[PDB]
Amino acid sequence: WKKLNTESVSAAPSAARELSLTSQLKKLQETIEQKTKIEIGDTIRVRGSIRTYREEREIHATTYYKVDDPVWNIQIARMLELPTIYRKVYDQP
Amino acid sequence: LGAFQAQEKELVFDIDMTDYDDVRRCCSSADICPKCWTLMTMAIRIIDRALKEDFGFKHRLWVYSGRRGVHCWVCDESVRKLSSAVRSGIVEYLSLVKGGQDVKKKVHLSEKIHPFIRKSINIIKKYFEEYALVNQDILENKESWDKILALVPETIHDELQQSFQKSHNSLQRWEHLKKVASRYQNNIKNDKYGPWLEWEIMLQYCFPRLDINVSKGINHLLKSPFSVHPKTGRISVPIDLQKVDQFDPFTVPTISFICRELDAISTNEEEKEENEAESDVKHRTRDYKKTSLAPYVKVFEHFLENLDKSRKGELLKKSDLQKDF
Amino acid sequence: QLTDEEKYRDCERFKCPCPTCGTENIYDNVFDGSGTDMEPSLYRCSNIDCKASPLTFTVQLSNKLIMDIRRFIKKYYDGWLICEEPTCRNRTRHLPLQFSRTGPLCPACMKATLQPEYSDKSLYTQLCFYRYIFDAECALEKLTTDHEKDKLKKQFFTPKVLQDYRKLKNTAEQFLSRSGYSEVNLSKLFAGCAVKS
Amino acid sequence: DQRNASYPHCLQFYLQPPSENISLIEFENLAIDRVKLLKSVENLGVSYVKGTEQYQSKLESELRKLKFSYRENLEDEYEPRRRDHISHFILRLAYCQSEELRRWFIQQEMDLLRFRFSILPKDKIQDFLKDSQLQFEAISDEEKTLREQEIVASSPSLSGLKLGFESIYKIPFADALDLFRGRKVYLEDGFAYVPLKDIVAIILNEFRAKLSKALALTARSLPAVQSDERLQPLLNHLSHSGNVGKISLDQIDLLSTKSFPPCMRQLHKALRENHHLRHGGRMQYGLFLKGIGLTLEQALQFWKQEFIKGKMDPDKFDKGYSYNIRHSFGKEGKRTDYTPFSCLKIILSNPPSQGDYHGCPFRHSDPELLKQKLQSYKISPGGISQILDLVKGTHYQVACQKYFEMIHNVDDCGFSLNHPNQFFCESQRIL
Amino acid sequence: GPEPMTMFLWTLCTSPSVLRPIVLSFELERKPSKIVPLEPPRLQRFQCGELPFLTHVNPRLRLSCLSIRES
Amino acid sequence: LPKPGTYYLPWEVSAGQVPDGSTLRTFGRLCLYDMIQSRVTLMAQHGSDQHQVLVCTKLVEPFHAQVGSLYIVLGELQHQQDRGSVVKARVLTCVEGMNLPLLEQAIREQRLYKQERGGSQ
Amino acid sequence: REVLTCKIEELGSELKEHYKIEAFTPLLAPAQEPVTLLGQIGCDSNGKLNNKSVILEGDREHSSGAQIPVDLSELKEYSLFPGQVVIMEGINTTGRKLVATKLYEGVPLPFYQPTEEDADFEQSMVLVACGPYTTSDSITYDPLLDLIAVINHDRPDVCILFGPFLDAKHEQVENCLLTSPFEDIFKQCLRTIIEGTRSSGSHLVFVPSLRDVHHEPVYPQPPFSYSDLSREDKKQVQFVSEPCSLSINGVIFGLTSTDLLFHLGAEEISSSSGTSDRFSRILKHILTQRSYYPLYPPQEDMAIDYESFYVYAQLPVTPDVLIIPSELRYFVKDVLGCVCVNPGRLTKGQVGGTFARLYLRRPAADGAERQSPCIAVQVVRI
DNA sequence: TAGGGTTAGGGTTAGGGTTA
Repeated sequence: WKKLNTESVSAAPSAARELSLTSQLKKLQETIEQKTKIEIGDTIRVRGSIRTYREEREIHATTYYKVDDPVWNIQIARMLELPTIYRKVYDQP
Repeated sequence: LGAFQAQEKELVFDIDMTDYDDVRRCCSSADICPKCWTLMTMAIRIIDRALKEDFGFKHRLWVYSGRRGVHCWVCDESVRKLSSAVRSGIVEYLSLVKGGQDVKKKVHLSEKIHPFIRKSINIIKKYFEEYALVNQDILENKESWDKILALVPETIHDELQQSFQKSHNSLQRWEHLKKVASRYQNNIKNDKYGPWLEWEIMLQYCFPRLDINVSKGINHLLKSPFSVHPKTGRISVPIDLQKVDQFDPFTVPTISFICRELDAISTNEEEKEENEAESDVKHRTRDYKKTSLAPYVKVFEHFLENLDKSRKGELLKKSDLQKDF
Repeated sequence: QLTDEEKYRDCERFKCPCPTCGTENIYDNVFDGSGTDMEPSLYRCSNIDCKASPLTFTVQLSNKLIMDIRRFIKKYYDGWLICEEPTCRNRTRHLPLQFSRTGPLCPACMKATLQPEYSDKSLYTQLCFYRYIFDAECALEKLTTDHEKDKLKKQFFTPKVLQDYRKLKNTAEQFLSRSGYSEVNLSKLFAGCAVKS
Repeated sequence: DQRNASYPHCLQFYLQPPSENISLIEFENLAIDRVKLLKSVENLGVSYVKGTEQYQSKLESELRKLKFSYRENLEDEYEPRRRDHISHFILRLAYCQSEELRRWFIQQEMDLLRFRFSILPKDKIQDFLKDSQLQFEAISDEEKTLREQEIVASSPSLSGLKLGFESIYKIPFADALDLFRGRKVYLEDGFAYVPLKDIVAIILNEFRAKLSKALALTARSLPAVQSDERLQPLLNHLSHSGNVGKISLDQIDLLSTKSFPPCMRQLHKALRENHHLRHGGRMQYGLFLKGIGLTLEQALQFWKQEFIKGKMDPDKFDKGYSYNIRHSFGKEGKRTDYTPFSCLKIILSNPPSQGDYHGCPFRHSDPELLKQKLQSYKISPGGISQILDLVKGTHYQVACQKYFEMIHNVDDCGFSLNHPNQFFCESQRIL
Repeated sequence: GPEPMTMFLWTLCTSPSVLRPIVLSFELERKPSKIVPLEPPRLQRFQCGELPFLTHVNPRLRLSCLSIRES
Repeated sequence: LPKPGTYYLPWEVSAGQVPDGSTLRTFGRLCLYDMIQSRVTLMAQHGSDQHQVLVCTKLVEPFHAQVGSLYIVLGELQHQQDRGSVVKARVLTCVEGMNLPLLEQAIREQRLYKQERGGSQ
Repeated sequence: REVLTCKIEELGSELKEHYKIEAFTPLLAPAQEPVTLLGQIGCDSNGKLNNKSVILEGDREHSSGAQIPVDLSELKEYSLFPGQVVIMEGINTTGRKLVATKLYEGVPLPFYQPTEEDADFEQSMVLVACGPYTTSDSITYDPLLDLIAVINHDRPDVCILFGPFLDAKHEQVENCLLTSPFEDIFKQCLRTIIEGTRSSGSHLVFVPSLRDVHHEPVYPQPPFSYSDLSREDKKQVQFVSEPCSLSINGVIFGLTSTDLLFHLGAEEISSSSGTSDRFSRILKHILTQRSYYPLYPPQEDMAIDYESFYVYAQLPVTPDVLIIPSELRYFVKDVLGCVCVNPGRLTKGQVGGTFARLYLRRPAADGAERQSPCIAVQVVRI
């Protein structure tokens, strides 16, 4: 879902501390915007529940973000770790 | 994004019957008459002859839309790969009636005449006379020739109006117009107008009108044959090239008539075809064989056989070139 | 576009001690001062009482410049690299053999890359700065006021002074001829096309 | 003999990338010089007309000033030919980003090549074709005489059976588009029979355009490896480098009677009269109203009102017309927001037919109807005569400027007209 | 549960800049020497498909932090 | 929606041990980038053997090339008449420094677990 | 990276062909069975190399720049330097720790085979000399004049003098106290040398060095430029690039103006069960490594252009004679049929050093075993 | 007479079927 960023906050000409804090806020905002940009061919991680719509399965997303793995370490670790998780927890009575 | 682009499509043209309201008077708006069918008939003849001779495109397939239009489906090989500019050039070369609503005269021809225009005027005489003079009667009423005279210089407007007043029928008025035009051609004196007043008026009131937009685009869409129009139920069928003059629009079978025909076909099958362990393919084959669409599918099959023979010839030529026998 | 200040902001200014009075000499522009103090930098020595003309030490200036250029090139070919991780700041000279999507990988942090400690851009900028102070023709051209330019040229600048300035500029330009940073190979750029060579 | 072998003639299809080495400053100088020359020739071409003597003389002066190769003195052409070659390939590397940029580059290069070929002697054109990788065919005098009537009635600027002492070439139709479109060449089963000079010029032009298009397409995939830090400012430099406040829904009539330029006043009048319009006018009007400060809701209400006056059904409106309007402003769907059509594009857009009103009247209207409509706007007879003269001179933009000056009672507009948004914003500034 | 600083912290605490996979070294909050078995299962009303339902749930574990490192 | 991408080591697909029209994802090292014809020839070593895979690239332009580097290709395979086997690229990313043996053991282990779970049905 | 990996892979392939290795195991592959790995020798520590700071660096074609520590505890004898191409066999249990179990040795290039024309030449006289030709603080050039007199009196067939012709370490040039341009000073020095050698009328060969002032200090460097040579003197005066492989009468001379021995001795570690000459070990290492300067990273006192070094500074064949000026003790040693001379600096502080004189007698090539044409050498103190 | 404060806390929902 597209979270509504309605009523964008307007800064005030306060002291230097507030100016620095507003600069850090802008840096955080641009960092989030860059992190959430997605294009074909990237690596995405998704967290959420399961819903069935139009006789097909989907995944609602509570949170999601792009993963920067230029060497394929995290995916290799994930797909090596998962079978242990099954054999140790899931495939039990 | 950007790597998903259209590559090939078939060249098509469209003809709208309603685009002749300001000229035609047989019907009103979305109404048709058997007398006005000669319009699209002669348009079909002109366009088909031009394509067959001037460019030499081999395969053509004419489809009647169902209500007021006929579409061209050029499906040759060396044409599917053409760019947009070439198609725009084709449509520009095939178009003569030029101008918007504000413009009255649709033709500005000099003394020189192109071979294409010469062929068109030669093949258009045999149909213009009967249709125009008898059927539509363009020169019948006062306002008729009042709007006619706007197509000619004002130097003889009063004389022609007096001649029309003297005359009784459209034939006499047309003959007097021809005589006056011929007299003026021998007495041309510093006139920017062309020497073919009669020719240009016949083309203005008789030539077909295309639309560059339907052919300029490469991703555009157009109705497929064998459709079902939701207003008259007439099924879009191919039109035979050698029997165009015997194509009545009102005799094309409709969906309700063909469904009643299917019911009668089942009634016959109740006592003629029984105990058949065939798949749906053969049952549907005999079903559409027994219907009224048989001549149309036969024409479609004949066109497909022609295209298959062309493919056989092209592959044999490739075999000859490639030295593989 | 950019002025001389922006062009050579981070370049080392030339230094040389006076052979007689023993005072180090600093040079940053062709001329000394500005406005009503419109005098050459090499016209007079640093010390007030020193009457020695710095123009007399052309050989010494050239012999110091060649040593300085040798020092810069020796520094450039040191090959020092620094890690890009803010918490690592590693310094090393062993360039590894495993790259990534951007370049060499730091053999310490295993996450960041390595960058040159002294890139070619700084070297070329320093050489251009050296060539900058020995072009009296460009300085004369930049003189907007024609009358003042003529007055300065006629009152002090004999053609022999210009010849000496050209002689000084010759040594600086000598190393510029063999510099590859100002030479573009066209064969690499269009090697992709092969339809018609 | 590298110098002579590299550059045998003043003309070249530019098929061989060079291999020598150049300094950076010379690179930049060549790039800027050739881009300046191209812009100058574009402006000269758009100002005057082709041929004549003043236009070609000024172009030759520009070529000689910018130390390029323009003439064919048989001495000391190494330097200009080399500079032309290098700079042309540099701009070939440059203009490979957007399709429109490619089209502009192709058009300007075509103009320059046409000029240079137009100053080329016939023996030299034959030698240049011989060095070129092109093949032409010559028909025999038998069929030349057989098809005399068609080739003389085609009127390719021919003067009463001048085919004596001529050679006729046979060319496939898909290569002679320029003479193909204008109906100046006889056609037969996908072939063209043509005179000499015009068709050789046009065929050379068309094949050059196609080959340059193919080479640009090939070079498009190169900038993926153009990661060099150097030349980046130069490429950025060559890479090139209407929001009025909200308005009401009832002042549109007065603004139309005041601020609409002629290229859209007719469309507005037709819309206000018949309350119905077709596609070509509809998208133009919608884009213009979007570009002058009309919101989505205001435009929806305006369209629904003006179409309710057209005796529709509201459900049908919601299904078709507001449905189209929603994507007309990029509310949903692909949401690619569309800029309004320019004056040049509208003048050179699809020609309107019966039942259509889009298009500036200065280009697609009768002179008598244009005069009547001007008189309906209370234009002075001197202004009417000036507008007629400008129309005769095909200076539609100047006629629009004169109309603006007359309606706004300003002696000089002071701004060149290029887009209806400019017209509307200047009118609002006046108001 | 039951000033620019407020908005700054609200923005920071609900962004992926913090919600990252971490390696935790945790100590059980309830000291092992303590003994107090008094926990019967509770009941709440989790709902997913716009239809509430009731189910028992175990008490939430409580932990304490010793060292937190990124990954 | 497309079909998923199963892993395949280079030498199996080099021998054509997959049905035509299947979707596969493999790895290798680039060797040549034929500019005009939009063709990519990548190679992967196996002891004393070197295997070659042909990759069409008509769907990822523009595309930078890194000579002598590893790559990951995902797409569909079409058995051509003369050219043999070529994979239609859909996504083509570059990875460097990732060791092959960990990956090979990873797919081997995943296949073993899938087969083991397949022993109950 | 391309140059390094190309050199590494070429030498590894040559060693594999020589010693009949069946295959190479990837570096990171964990296997209990001992395997053979190919890689470059490097030191992880920023300081000097030591037996407790050895790491093996792989190659692109097999492990893409791998780095694994090496355990030499089980190793019996070792002698390694940074940037050494070796083939080593060990055990990699977990893929991170490797224990050495074997160690191979380099293979020299085949000796050049003299042709029919080479054996025809009977004898010639060649002398070797090296700089610096100045004392600690005197520019009087007294050793230079004495050497000029010695060569004029002896009249050798071939005269060869190494650089530098003007060391930058002098205080006079350090403080810029000279009244003449450096180029003019060197031109005058070359004129002096030519005029002095005119009486002897012998061939003069000048090899530049990295310590020269007028010449740009990047190794390798182009030869000196002189445009004032006379027509007669042109036939006996020549300049060659550093390093050079000059072949006279079918005898290959190894020429270098750089100090390999000092660097290598300062940057080499070993532990041998028996006493052996370290210089001989260094010489056999450099002969086997197939590189004039195999050390990587190089010495922090010079500049190397890696592209030019790879394209121009590779050993063609095994040279019969090798000339290595050095700052260490003078000595003469022969290894694997190659003669190596260490005449040393001609000036040591404020006293003269040593210079050597060589003999080149072509022997009969009838015998199967190739014999060094050089028969005798004497080093005369100056 | 030996732990600090002991507090239970987020626990919804959002809509396809589209072109210049």
